[PDB]
Amino acid sequence: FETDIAIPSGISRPDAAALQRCEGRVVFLPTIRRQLTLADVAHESFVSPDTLGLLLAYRRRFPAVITRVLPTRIVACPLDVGLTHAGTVNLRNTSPVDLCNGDPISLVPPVFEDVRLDSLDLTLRFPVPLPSPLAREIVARLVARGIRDLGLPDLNVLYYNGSRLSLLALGPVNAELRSLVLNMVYSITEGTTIILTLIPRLFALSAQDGYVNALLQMQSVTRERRLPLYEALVAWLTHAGQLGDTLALAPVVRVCTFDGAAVVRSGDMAPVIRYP
Amino acid sequence: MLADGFETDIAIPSGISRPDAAALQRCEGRVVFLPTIRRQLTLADVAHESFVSGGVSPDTLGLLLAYRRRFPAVITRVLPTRIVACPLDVGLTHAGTVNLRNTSPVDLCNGDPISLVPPVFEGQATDVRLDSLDLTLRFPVPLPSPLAREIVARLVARGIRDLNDLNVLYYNGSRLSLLADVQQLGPVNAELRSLVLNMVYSITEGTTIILTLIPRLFALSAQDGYVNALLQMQSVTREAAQLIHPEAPALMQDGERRLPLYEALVAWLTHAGQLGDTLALAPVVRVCTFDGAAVVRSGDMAPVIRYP
Amino acid sequence: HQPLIARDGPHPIEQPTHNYMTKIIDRRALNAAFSLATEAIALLTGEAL
Amino acid sequence: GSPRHHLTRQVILTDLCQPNADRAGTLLLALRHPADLPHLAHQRAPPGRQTERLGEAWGQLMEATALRAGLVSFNFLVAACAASYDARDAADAVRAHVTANYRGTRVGARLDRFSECLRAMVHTHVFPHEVMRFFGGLVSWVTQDELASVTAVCAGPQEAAHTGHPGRPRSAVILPACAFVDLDAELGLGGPGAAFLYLVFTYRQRRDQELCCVYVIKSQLPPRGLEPALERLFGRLRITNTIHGTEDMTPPAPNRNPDFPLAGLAANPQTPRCSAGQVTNPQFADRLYRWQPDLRGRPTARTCTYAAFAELGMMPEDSPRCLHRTERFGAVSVPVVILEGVVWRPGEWRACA
Repeated sequence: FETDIAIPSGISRPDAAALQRCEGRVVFLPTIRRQLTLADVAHESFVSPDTLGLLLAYRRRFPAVITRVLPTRIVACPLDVGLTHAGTVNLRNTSPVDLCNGDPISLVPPVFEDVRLDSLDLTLRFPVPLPSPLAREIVARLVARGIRDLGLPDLNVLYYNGSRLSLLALGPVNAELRSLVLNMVYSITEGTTIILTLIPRLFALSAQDGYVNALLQMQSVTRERRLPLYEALVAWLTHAGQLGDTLALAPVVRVCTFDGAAVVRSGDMAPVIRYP
Repeated sequence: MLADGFETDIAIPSGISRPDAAALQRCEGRVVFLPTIRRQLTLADVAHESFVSGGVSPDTLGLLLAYRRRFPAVITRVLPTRIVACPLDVGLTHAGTVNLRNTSPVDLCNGDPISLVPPVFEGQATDVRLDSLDLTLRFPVPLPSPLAREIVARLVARGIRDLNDLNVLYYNGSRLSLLADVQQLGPVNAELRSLVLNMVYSITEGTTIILTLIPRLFALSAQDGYVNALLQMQSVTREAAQLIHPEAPALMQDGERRLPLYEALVAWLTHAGQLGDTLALAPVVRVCTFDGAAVVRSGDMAPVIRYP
Repeated sequence: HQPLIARDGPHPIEQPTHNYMTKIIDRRALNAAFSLATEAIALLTGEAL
Repeated sequence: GSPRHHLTRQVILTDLCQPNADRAGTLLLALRHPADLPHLAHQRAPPGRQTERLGEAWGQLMEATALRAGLVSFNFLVAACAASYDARDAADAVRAHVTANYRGTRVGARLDRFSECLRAMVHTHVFPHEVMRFFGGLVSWVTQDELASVTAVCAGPQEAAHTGHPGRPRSAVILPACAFVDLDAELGLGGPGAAFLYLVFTYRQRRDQELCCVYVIKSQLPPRGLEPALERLFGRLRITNTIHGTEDMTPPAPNRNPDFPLAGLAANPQTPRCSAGQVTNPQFADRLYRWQPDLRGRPTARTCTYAAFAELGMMPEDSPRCLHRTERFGAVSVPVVILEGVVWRPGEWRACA
């Protein structure tokens, strides 16, 4: 199964060249449908949202990888319903990270570094296909930076596949990531006081002597004005249960290379399956 | 086929009256808990008769804890001799699309992950009872996930009260309440342990730095209309900021090589962000409506493609 | 039968259906009286004793 | 009907895995590129452990195989961790053909070294379930000097991929009987049903007394409900990690934290307070209650892990069939568990903290 994203007419000469470059790249459609306009794809459809607004939007929307690009329409196949039928769809790196074989690949909003069509008056933001064990790192490093603004030089250093990443390379990304930082800190400061009101002793115990013997009781199976405490339990379980989905970054993509190199470098294409 | 789909055959017995036989055909898109992935089962296994513990038929909270020990399956066609289902943990169909049905009073939208909840609401406890076989079929309620984390939180926090209102919800401005009943003391303690373990494990040496930001949140709540709409009217950190002035320990052991906040956030995501899966079951299922409507009304079917 | 319109793209909803309708007969009855006196039955019958 | 599956090819150095000695149908576990190992140890380690141990233990392995994200076969991984299983009579049989069939000089010096690497992994706290990644089971290979071309099934049924030799085209999943632990027989589940296969590591955190075990567990339980079954088996390791895994972390002696007074402070209206603008001013923040929490040397969750599991695949039969035969690997007879009809599905790891 393949969808068709029709380009509206009025295409200038560099604008057909810019859409020619995005061959193996990830596109979010709203609903699976044959006829689909390009304006629902573009960044105008997302209104500008921040990094938290993209992470919410990348779970309600349905990702699709572009196939061949016709001069009239963009032919893309979705990653949910159209990939179990076909065999393998190529996927291009936009990442500084080399893909290895057998990785599970999630997607990240473009935090690091924008194909704009001038005649059509729209921009295009595309996600970054980096592997999922880094996706729980790169988000977690940058949220840990923004807490310090309310560092350490090793915090910006990432070694993957023997290659050095520099998260520093700072200004606008700090203000871009602000609503994450205000929700990550709050869900911990609310978390570690409601525990500390239910069981108030947990810091007063001696660390390796009393606190361990009170930890082994929590682990065993055989042992069985007013503070608005119990209305703050429900208040916290729905907010911390909300950030558990959004910052999961569950993998869509698994790369299985066949007749090719074991390491897919930056800019190259990688073969992709999502089904046994 | 073996990978893409898996069809079970829940067999229907011999002696069934037609007031009972015409009730099963109205049970087309439902959710059925198989105990195994056998291909031949009977209605005495599906029904609430097999659900009982040793002598004790459990309440709505213990009804959760024997869901996630089982296998959710969706009926795809009711034949006269058997009911054909598809367990969601194996695979959907060749096409990967199985139609469900709303039992909720709540509309669905596109891309919402579905978690299933017991028949908890009032005006909702609809059990298809077969009189000739003495069988009740307690069908669960497919809800959107941001409802399913509320209701589990409303039920788990209610049992913590009785170990020493809440039952009124609001979703899209529509008032709805859930039933109140006395809870069995057994499954409540199985929920409290899954809280406190995943709660205490999310506390790390680096969290004493995050705790010093509580006067920074409260002083920011007087300027940003986002933080004022964040904290709550009945929160704890607002009352923790007005009474307690925390400050950090100065130094960390081996504080050159390790990152204190980075270990605090990863430990928070793997234990407290994981917590919604440790109380209830997993949202396997999400809605992908193709061409019909972006909003699925109550009592209507909805196409479904799997979610991680 | 329930009639069908076909739709394009992926196939969201249907399998073809039947409907077996049953309706209960309501029974009634109609009466009309009719009389003949003894002065006329002696004409319709025939001879006397 | 012919089912659908997915093949992978990869040009792989034959230091740690041997597709000639290990025949067609064994597990394969891929690594990270080993330049990442001595830096993740420098960063993720708890305070007071030797970060300069992982970089030295791996350095003694590359200098032992000369007498690059590679691959470790399962039979090599079991014999490296062979000093920690219960059935030691068969665990010293898996090692017996690892040293005797693998191509090279002094293979028995690698096993005592690679296990010293795995003990440096637990100690320097880069856990190998964050490093060992699943790679498919063997279907064929092409040999060459110092490397080989490995073909495997990253996703699909094992019995569908053609071997290449038309004398015997198929491959069954071959496992040594030391790692294969049921949960049907030991718990009493004798009923029919499809069974899930799981890869499970286990650790043990002490000072220079650390272990490793790799298991393949067949069960009828979901991945959401394995943690009560792993705790029942491995609860001995859970207790030994919470009290002995926290060592050379310096504790506060005696305690400095008092009890948490917010339940007592908020009840009394005489307690001094502050407004939204009054807070974060030193003239008004010193009038509040001072609270200095001390979390140092606490047995945190990542320092109390005992196991880690992942999805590996399933058997969609009603009654899944295992076997227990003794195949000949060259000249050594080995207890072998043969799995029949495995449909591969990888999944993400999950710590049991």
